[PDB]
Amino acid sequence: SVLTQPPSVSGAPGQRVTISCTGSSSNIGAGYDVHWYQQLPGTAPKLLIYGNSNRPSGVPDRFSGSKSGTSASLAITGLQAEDEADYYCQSYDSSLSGSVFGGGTKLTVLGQPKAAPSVTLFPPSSEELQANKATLVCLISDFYPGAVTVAWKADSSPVKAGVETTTPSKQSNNKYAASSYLSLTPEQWKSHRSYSCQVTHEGSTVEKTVAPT
Amino acid sequence: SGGYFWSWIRQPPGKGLEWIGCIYYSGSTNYNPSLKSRVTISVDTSKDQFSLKLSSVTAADTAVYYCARQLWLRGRFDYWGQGTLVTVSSASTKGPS
Amino acid sequence: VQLVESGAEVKKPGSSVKVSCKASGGTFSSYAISWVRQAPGQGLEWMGGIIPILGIANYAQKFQGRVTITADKSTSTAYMELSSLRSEDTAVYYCARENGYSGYGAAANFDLWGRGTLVTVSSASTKGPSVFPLAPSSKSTSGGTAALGCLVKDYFPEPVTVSWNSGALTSGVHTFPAVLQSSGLYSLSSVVTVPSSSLGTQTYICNVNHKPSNTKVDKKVEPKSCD
Amino acid sequence: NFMLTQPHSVSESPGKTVTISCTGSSGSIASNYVQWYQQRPGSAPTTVIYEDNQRPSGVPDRFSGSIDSSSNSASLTISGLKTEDEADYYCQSYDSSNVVFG
Amino acid sequence: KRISNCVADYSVLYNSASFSTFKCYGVSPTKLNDLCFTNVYADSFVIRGDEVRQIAPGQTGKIADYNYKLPDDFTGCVIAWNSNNLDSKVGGNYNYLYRLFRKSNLKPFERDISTEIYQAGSTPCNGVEGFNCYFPLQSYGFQPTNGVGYQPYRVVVLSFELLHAPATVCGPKKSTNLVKNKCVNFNFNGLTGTGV
Repeated sequence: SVLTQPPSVSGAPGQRVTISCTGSSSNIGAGYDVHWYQQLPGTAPKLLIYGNSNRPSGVPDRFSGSKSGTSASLAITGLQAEDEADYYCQSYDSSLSGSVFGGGTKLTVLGQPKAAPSVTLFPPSSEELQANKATLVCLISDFYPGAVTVAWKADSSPVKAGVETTTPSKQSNNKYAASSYLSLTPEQWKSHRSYSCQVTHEGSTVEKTVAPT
Repeated sequence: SGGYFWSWIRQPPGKGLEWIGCIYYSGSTNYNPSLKSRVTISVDTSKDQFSLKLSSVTAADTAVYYCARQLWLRGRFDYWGQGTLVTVSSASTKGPS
Repeated sequence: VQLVESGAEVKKPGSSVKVSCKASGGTFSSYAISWVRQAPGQGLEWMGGIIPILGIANYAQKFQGRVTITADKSTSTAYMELSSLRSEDTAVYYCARENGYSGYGAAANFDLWGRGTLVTVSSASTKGPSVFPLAPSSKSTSGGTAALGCLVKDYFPEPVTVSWNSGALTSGVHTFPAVLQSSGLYSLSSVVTVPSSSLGTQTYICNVNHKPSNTKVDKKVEPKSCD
Repeated sequence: NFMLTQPHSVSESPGKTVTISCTGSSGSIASNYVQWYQQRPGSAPTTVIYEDNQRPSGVPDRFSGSIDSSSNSASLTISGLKTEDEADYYCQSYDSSNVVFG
Repeated sequence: KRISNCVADYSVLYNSASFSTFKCYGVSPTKLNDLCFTNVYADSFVIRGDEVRQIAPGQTGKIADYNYKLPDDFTGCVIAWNSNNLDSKVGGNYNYLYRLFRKSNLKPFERDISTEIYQAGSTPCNGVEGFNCYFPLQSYGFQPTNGVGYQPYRVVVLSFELLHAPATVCGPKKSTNLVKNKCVNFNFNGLTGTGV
């Protein structure tokens, strides 16, 4: 809205990373203090610094807050293993008559080397045919990272309806697994000759096909 | 020109000044509560003047009328014109004996 | 101190949602109380703050007279009422704290925060879940490892947990997350890896625990005979 | 219903210091500007002080005014009375679109 | 509010004929448009009818020393008026608050948002409504059926800043009357021409 933030910033583990926040002349440039918060994906945000002059208890001295007139800046020294969150600008807005937050910046560069995927295709069982639906699942497992595109074909034309893709989660051995469903009906399930899932990972494409008859 | 105001102020002999009303060069008009519905003041820019019309005048209306330039509306008057004498009495003008 | 909140809560599009903000210990009946909402996809917003001392409501101009917040002094708690839910309520609320100070800035800082309340509303409300067992075939198994499991469909609401033989299986279990569909339907998967020598002497059964709907379906898994 | 209360008769020998009051009834005296006018009889009134502390260019410095908002009174102080100072004094107010004199 | 990178005319701020009061020291009210400043500072808050006389430099009270102090070098320009038909309602409108108790004085042009309970005695209270402790923020008594000395008044102060910076927000050159068919002097952006 009134506060704009960059989408992402790049940095190195050991150099200074500085973020710039720009607002208007009635909320941040008017004279109000600013407050910075960290939005960890899974835990409630806490206070990092208030007023850019005092250090709250339990917060390291590594964070520095300054206000260069209309714009406020935050500087850090070194990237540890907990900066995988979002930074927001919070200041009192007189026009909104309340508190307004910023956009949010993501702090990550790269942590995902390559691996070899493997897929499996399982046709629906006999009890699923009487439910007036056809759920086609092609599971993908033992792959890294979790960025796999899913395409469905029926050996004559691609299927662009009912295609879904689930987000992958970390396995026990630091890998990823995912599944892809396809909503259909048993009326046209037997008419088609075969069904298959097609995926592509870093140029490696594998295909598995099942036969209902 | 100048964006100022005009007003009429009357003063009875031996009494304090009384504010009648104020006008702008547009149609904005404001009158005293004691003199409501009796003051009709108009401005004609072509002749470079302004006139006031007073209705239902009585014998208590004998006062010295002043027109003053109002440089600040809720403020003082920079200049005051000379006061004309207005007398309300009798029914006809007659010669002396 | 620490503020504890309730868990996830799902209603229909057009009801009034009822959550609570509990406080443990003290320092709740002296300082201002506000609410913070975070939405995935956009920034954070501030709906308003309520002082518990004088009981005076202070909202923002961006929100109309539809939400109301009340405060309680006997049990040191706050209730949040919000009716006429629309399609973009899939977010999380926070019960925060305000601590004023003195200075040229005099900005409201939020040092103390709540836990979080995951309020999601959509179509396809709570119904009876359907679970379909999955069995391997002759072509699917080529070595000594077979892939099989149970597929769960049309379940509401989240979260739903899956137990294998009442927790008797720990190695080789994998749980898949849910996904939005066109009708707002969710679906998960759960498969295990077992040696093929145990497919004829030990049976695999899936137990589905679904607390908000209070259902527990128990379905047997058998290998296919034709393939 | 705001009226300015002003002393009718004030007498003082030349060379001394005298104060002239102007008390408002309903509205506070510090709300609106108060203007004092010194009018010779048989002559048009002339502004003698304004803005409650500001003197016009031309009048002597002795015409000084003060405001006592607690007592709802406007005070005009005259020091060193002279012969030409024998004139009528009126205090002006504005209220709300209705100019009220003293 | 901060006014920057703008141009405005104060003539339209005066011909409203609706302000119950208007006070403005530090400059003559008739010669503030032509004089140029750097920054214009405006603050907006509500006040009762009996406290509008308190917004002045050189007195001590309950609101002018605990919420907004007025310094001696005050070139501000305050406007207040009555809008009781919108900011007040039946049943008791208590939305706006005020501070009554403070530990000590405060520097002018400073905002105090401290909600800590003021302690009168020599013992701590740990945030309780007991003895020797009172909450400094208190409610209003606004009501649309009151008289004239306790109605909600919308009071604002417009102050000017004078620094080593060029003029940013100031009155432009005024539009004078147009005259024709006479030997006059004019200058329309490129020449100082004299003629009819």
